[PDB]
Amino acid sequence: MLKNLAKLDQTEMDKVNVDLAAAGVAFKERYNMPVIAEAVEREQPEHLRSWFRERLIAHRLASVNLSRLPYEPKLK
Repeated sequence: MLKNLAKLDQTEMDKVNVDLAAAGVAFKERYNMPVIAEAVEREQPEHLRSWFRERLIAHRLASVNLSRLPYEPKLK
């Protein structure tokens, strides 16, 4: 009548990709992780935030380490 397999769970396909990129460290300690990555996942992986909440990441973006958009003087 109005149904079909696959309700909605493809977003992971894009996450399963970046999943190899970062593990949720460089992104943002999140919980103030030490100079380790195996602890970032063992504790609380950032990605998991979207990899798990993918259902509706919402907000998005963070910037904790990278840090962009300085305070240039502009205008010579």
